[PDB]
Amino acid sequence: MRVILNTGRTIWQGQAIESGKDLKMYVDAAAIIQMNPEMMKQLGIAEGDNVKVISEYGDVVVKAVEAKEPLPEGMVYIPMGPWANRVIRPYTDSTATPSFKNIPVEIIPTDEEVLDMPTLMKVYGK
Amino acid sequence: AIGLKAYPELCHGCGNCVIACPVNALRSPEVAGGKGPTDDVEIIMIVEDGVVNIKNPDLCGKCGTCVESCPVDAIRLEEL
Amino acid sequence: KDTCIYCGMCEEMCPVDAIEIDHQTPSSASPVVATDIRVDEDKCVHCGIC
Amino acid sequence: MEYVKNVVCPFCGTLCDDIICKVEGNEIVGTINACRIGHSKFVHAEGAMRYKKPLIRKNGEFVEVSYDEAIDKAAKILAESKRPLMYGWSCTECEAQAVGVELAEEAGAVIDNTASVCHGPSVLALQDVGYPICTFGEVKNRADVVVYWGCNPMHAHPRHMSRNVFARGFFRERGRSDRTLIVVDPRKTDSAKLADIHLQLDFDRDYELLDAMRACLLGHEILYDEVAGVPREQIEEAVEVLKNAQFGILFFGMGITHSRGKHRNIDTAIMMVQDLNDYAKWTLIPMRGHYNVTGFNQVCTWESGYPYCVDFSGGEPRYNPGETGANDLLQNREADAMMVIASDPGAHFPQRALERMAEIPVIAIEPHRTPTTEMADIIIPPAIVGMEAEGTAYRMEGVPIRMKKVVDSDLLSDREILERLLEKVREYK
Amino acid sequence: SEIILTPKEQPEVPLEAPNIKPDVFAGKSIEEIKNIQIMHGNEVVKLGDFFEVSGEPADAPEDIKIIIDGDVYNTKRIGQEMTAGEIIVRGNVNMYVGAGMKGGKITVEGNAGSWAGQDMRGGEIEILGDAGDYVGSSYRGDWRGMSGGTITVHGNADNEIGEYMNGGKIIIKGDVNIMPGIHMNNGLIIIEGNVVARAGGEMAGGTIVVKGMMQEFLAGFKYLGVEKDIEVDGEELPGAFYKFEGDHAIKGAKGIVYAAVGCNGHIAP
Amino acid sequence: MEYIIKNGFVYCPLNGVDGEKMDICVKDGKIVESVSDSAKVIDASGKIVMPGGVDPHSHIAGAKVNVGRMYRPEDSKRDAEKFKGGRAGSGFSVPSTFMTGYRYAQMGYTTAMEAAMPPLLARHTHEEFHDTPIIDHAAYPLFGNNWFVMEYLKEGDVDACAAYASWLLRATKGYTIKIVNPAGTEAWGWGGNVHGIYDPAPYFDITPAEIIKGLAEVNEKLQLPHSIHLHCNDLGHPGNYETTLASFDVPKNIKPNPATGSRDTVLYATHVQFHSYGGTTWRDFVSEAPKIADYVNKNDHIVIDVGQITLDETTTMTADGPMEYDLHSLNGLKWANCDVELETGSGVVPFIYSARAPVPAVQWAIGMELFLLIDNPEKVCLTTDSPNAGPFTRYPRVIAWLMSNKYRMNLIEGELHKWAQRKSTVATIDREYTFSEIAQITRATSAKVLGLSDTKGHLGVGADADIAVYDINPETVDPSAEYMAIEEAFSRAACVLKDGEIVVKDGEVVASPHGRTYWVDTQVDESIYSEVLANVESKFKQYYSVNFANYPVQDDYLPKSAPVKGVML
Amino acid sequence: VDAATVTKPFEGELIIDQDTCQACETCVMVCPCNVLSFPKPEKPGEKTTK
Ligand SMILES: Nc1nc2c(c(=O)[nH]1)N[C@H]1C(S)=C(S)[C@@H](COP(=O)(O)OP(=O)(O)OC[C@H]3O[C@@H](n4cnc5c(=O)[nH]c(N)nc54)[C@H](O)[C@@H]3O)O[C@H]1N2
Ligand SMILES: Nc1nc2c(c(=O)[nH]1)N[C@H]1C(S)=C(S)[C@@H](COP(=O)(O)OP(=O)(O)OC[C@H]3O[C@@H](n4cnc5c(=O)[nH]c(N)nc54)[C@H](O)[C@@H]3O)O[C@H]1N2
Ligand code: SF4
Ligand code: SF4
Ligand code: SF4
Ligand code: SF4
Ligand code: SF4
Ligand code: SF4
Ligand SMILES: [K+]
Ligand SMILES: [Mg+2]
Ligand SMILES: [Mg+2]
Ligand SMILES: [Mg+2]
Ligand SMILES: [S]
Ligand SMILES: [W+6]
Ligand SMILES: [Zn+2]
Ligand SMILES: [Zn+2]
Repeated sequence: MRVILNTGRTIWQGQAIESGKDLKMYVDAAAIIQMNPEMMKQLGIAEGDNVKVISEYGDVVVKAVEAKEPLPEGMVYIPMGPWANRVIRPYTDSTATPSFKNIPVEIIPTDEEVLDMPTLMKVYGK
Repeated sequence: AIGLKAYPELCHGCGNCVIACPVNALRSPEVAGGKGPTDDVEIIMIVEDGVVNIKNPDLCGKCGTCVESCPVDAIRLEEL
Repeated sequence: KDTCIYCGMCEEMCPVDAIEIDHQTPSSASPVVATDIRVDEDKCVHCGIC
Repeated sequence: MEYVKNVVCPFCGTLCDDIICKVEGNEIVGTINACRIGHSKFVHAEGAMRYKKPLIRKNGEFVEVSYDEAIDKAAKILAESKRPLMYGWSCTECEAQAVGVELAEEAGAVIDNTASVCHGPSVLALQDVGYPICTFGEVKNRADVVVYWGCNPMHAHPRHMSRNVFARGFFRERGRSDRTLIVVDPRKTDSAKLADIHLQLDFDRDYELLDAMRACLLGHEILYDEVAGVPREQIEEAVEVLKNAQFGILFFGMGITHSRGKHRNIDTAIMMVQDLNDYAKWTLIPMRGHYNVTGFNQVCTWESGYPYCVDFSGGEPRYNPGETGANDLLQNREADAMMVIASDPGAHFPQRALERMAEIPVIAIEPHRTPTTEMADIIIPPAIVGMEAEGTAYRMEGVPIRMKKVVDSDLLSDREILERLLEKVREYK
Repeated sequence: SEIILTPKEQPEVPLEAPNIKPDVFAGKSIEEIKNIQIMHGNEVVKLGDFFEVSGEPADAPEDIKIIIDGDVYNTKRIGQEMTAGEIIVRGNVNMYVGAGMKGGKITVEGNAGSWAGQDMRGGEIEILGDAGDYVGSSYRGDWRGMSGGTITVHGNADNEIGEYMNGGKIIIKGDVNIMPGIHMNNGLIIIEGNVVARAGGEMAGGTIVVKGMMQEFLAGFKYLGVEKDIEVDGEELPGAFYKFEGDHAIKGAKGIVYAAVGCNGHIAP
Repeated sequence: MEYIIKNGFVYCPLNGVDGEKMDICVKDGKIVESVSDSAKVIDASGKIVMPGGVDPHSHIAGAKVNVGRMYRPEDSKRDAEKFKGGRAGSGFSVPSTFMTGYRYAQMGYTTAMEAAMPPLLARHTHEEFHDTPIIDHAAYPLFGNNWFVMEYLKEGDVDACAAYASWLLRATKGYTIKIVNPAGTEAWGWGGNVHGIYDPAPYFDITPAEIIKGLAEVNEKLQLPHSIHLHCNDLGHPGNYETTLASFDVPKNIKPNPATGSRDTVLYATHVQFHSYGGTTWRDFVSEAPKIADYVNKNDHIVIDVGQITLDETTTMTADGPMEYDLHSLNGLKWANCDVELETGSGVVPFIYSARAPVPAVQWAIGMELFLLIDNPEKVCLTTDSPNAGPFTRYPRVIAWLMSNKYRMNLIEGELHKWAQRKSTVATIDREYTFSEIAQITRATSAKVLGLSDTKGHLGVGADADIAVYDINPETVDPSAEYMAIEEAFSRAACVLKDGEIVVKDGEVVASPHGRTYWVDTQVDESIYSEVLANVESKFKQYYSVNFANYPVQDDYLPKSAPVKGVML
Repeated sequence: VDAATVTKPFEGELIIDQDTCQACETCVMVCPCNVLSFPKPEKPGEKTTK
């Protein structure tokens, strides 16, 4: 399903980054995708099911979660972090600032696993 | 037996409730002005360790102002 | 606007919706059912119904 | 258990200076007044890595070294680079930031802070059209219309509303009840839940919406009967609310700096605020993110004349956001070395930038384990500002508040590390 | 007189070479040209470190024709502030090609980075490929932008082309992204392809013509009607155009936007 | 160390020296009787020796200055510099801090004062000072729109206001009581202003006149070295000369009582050019500078500085919030603003003073009238309200204008709009300043009025070794016909000593020591002081956005503190 | 037009301590008769009864 990806802060992601990016707390709070209940029905997923997110700029796997902050129709929300930054638009339009918000992506269910923090960074072949 | 009741696991520690409370405001000019108390004062609740923490519930008049100032239902008036 | 009692009949009957009234719920601090009335003379066609 | 009162919180740009720290045995074990985020930074969470000592990677596994050796390796990298990038700065104090500028001159580096992924667009906007602001106390004591445009303070500046909206002020003694609260956001945020008016506009259409508001303000009819998903009549009503304010404040954040148009969204927000002053007193404040992102832009500006994306490659300072920004040098593959201090670009830059950080030497002045330290070749743990070290920080509207040293640490401070690093870079030339 | 610069392998750390212009080459032998200063990161280097040099010299800039016989995708500021002569680049260029030039002609047979013709005062720039952002723009903070000259992009360009324009002419034969003519005060912009959004945003004056489709426009423009077969600054465009005046978010604004009737019916109120 | 400056023509007006061949002897930072003959000799033969220049009014450190720096990258691009041994910098009209210090020294200035410091933002001013080389300095806290000041004076409580000032001066490490548009900037907190000195701001119900007179009493009860520093109401308005004359009279019956120094005047009025306008609108606008000059001549309670228009593209930055908005509304250029809680306001707008334009042409003439029609140079200081009327790097051009009526006539008969002749008298004035009178208005008058003439503004024994040598031979050079030689020789000093150390040689900076921060230490009755400090902290808890404990400037920000004593118990 | 007539059950007095009131608006919301309200200042810098 083609949706609009919005990204940004949550109080839980804020608590997680100041505790430690290495903790499971961070994966549970930033490796997620908030969706409206009705969008989860049309796609056949429930809370806890994992989602494959593909864009023109990359791909990532995140855990689906009902949004306590309701979204407009067609929009999803992934909190700021390395998982969200797999798929958002990098180009800055000659301002230095990447397009972190409102990016067309494809979302589909997946039995694949969510990568933890050290493992996700391996995709960049350091 | 309606009284104040916190849900610290939902709370952002944002302080809206502490400031809005007329009892807290009457007792602390700092609170009245949107600040956390620095002077030692006895008020209904504060944010402690990052979450709302009821300290002197006997002073609560169950008016519901704090409840209406919280968007995440982390503080409520109900049966205890 | 002093004589006006804000009954709202002109506003309903204007055939071109040229009259607007700023309605409100009264309060002890503002004990009136409206704060203003205006005629948009760009819309008014001077039929005299009001 | 010593109680330390009047502590300045080192997280967000609200820069609360009323924190009370619970100190049990040279350790911070709890707080008062701090929000859930602020409390998290003051207190160590069990299991989380706090780097005790410097590190250097050899075979994908790090090896502990001394400060001198790690600083020597780092100074070697910077001194032989031809386009080195020194990025971050926003979560450390201003003296460390000032050494950084002198180091950037010495190394011929590009020095840039987190503004270039945050309110840099606001910086570009204000350079073109201006910057009409006030300090928090003015909002508290005068404001009767408060607007959060494209920000979610409940989640990103948690005590901001309690300190500025629910707070009772001299001419606003009824607190929340004396203020009209407006939130503009495509989502029903927890901030929008508290608002009197929620403009739930279409995403990426703020610029269009503000064009209609500005044109309506100057007496012009709105061409379209719906703009940004907002009906024409509702736009005119919103503009009337702003015109009737006795004192209006426009807070704004990433919803319009990151979204389509970027700096031009802020541009047009600023010009509306300016022109509102013919009808009502109006100002704006950008919701600066980190507790001292504003401080780096202050320091850099007054030392070099420019606020961020500053290139010293030619000796003279030169400035071109879109070229000399951190993401520009990485995505165009210009930079051959990256020094990261008090920031986590590994977590918070896009993949195209991360692709370049994997190809170049990366130095990280970082106390914790992050995605950046995973991409790093040297790690240098510092003392944490506002907990273990002091120095100036700047609140989001420019108020300088001195961070405080609550506990002692065997670790070096940012300022110390950079001062030694600077000395070694001079040498290697 | 033709002087050939043949690029060696371009470095990952870009070059800045504003001294590549007839004004500097004039009066100099082939060997002196090789010793010309360019920047390589935080290092000053010689032009001959990255270019072979040949041809015949000349005393006057009008008479020099610089040919860059290769791709210099990572060379910035070619032809900056040149006043006479000609530069032909048989390949791509990086940023600031022709920035601030007062005369002469520059031809880029490939693509150009952002700020092509920034602060142009006069002369011609012709880009046969695509361009980036800020074709013919101003510099940050300065409300006085391009004041003369002509720029032509045969391919596509991106954002904010013509930013703060105050004279001259920009022609994009392809498409542009958003905000062409932002803060435009004067001059003429022709886009023969499409615009995504925000044409004329906050313009105070000048003229913008879109021959393709504007996907979105702006509520601050007043609709003036239709004109057929119009001619702006010596440029004639047949067919009918919708005519708009704005941007009336700006005080006293006199800008004009023309949009071909064929592809913009949805834009009319 | 030891130094001796030989055979230079000395100009020191505080010690009656008018171009006398004379050697100056320096040791360990002071000017001394003599020295051993192993002293390093500086041949000033055929050259002019003056004291180090003392700028009483410049905008060089703090929040409003840095906004102008930040939001004008194009000003930086116009003028970016980097010389070996120095820090990088940029900014034509709003230079960066290192550049600021370098450029003051090059033209022979060793001391300059930051003119408008918001108290809550004091840490910012001092931090920029630390990155400002060579010059000694001080900052003026703003009082004329302060809520405590207005509340206390309206209560009739001058004593409590004096104790508040004592605390604020110490807490911000400030030096003078600066007054900018009294009451009007508070009125700008609601988008308004005041008009005249009898028009109060909302709620506070106290007139500008009461603020001026109340604050002039405070100043002398605290025995401060400087007087009140007044920027009058109605700046830049046709017909404001009447407001300005009434403002000057308000405190003239108060007697000056400085505890340190030789100040004998109770009112310092800054950039008076902007306050000398006749007419009623811009169309009947005329110069009233002769009436202002006449008042200055006939009265002995006032010192002024001019605020000369340099006729450049520059940046305006003042604590006069509403005036700056009005300026933006006139020229349309980018406008910055900052209302500071309980304390003050500010605003920043670029401005172009073209010589071809009528009003800037008259404004240029008004400043020239003030310089030349005020007989006694002991009452005037050379300024440009830097950068409001022009950057301080233009002071050598102002000097050249004053020493040469040929330079002036060149401008008047060429570029200058004809309104300079039609609406002013500048063209009928052929007076030319002398090297002594130039020395008076660039060093001596300011040093004395600031209370620093014991150590600054003079070359006599006992002063600090702040010395400038200019490559001008007064026996050879004609200042009237060779005005360009004057301007250039005053722009690039042959040699400059800062506390006995050479810091400039032939216009070039060769050393960058940090300068001193002068501030005012005063003592007040413990009982009053305690009562005020209890009320202040109580108000911080209620209305400030910061906790009282965090407000005062910590000593870390004054590495080189230089306290100056006022009243003592 | 003085067409409505009302009589009340109780007689009494209302007394408000403005300095104790912290303007939480509870009583305003509670009052079933719309007696109590928060006046808005007419002019900037003007203060009202709390
Ligand atoms: N918890 C937490 N708090 C933090 C941080 C953190 O990492 N975590 N970091 C700090 C930093 S660095 C910063 S910069 C601040 C940022 O604080 P905010 O500025 O609040 O940043 P975001 O939450 O990313 O985005 C705010 C809102 O923009 C909205 N938005 C998205 N697209 C659009 C649009 O097109 N129009 C409009 N009007 N709105 C849109 C989103 O729905 C979102 O709710 O937070 C700071 N505080
Ligand atoms: N998808 C998406 N991506 C985004 C955003 C978004 O909205 N969406 N927002 C962007 C924005 S606005 C920003 S600013 C960035 C976030 O910017 P970052 O700077 O990456 O945010 P943090 O993760 O808080 O990084 C601060 C780091 O400094 C460390 N630190 C804390 N105190 C100190 C100290 O005293 N000294 C030193 N040396 N280090 C210290 C912390 O442990 C932490 O790892 O994210 C950006 N990326
Ligand atoms: S309770 Fe609701 S309101 Fe009081 S703090 Fe926790 S969140 Fe903020
Ligand atoms: S209920 Fe009314 S009183 Fe009890 S706490 Fe919440 S607010 Fe203070
Ligand atoms: S005017 Fe219209 S509203 Fe007022 S009274 Fe007559 S009719 Fe009713
Ligand atoms: S005259 Fe006819 S039209 Fe004009 S207002 Fe009255 S009613 Fe409406
Ligand atoms: S708001 Fe920002 S600053 Fe104040 S506590 Fe919460 S986190 Fe720390
Ligand atoms: S408002 Fe009504 S209720 Fe709330 S405090 Fe004042 S009086 Fe008590
Ligand atoms: K922690
Ligand atoms: Mg510009
Ligand atoms: Mg600058
Ligand atoms: Mg103020
Ligand atoms: S940030
Ligand atoms: W940020
Ligand atoms: Zn002034
Ligand atoms: Zn001034």
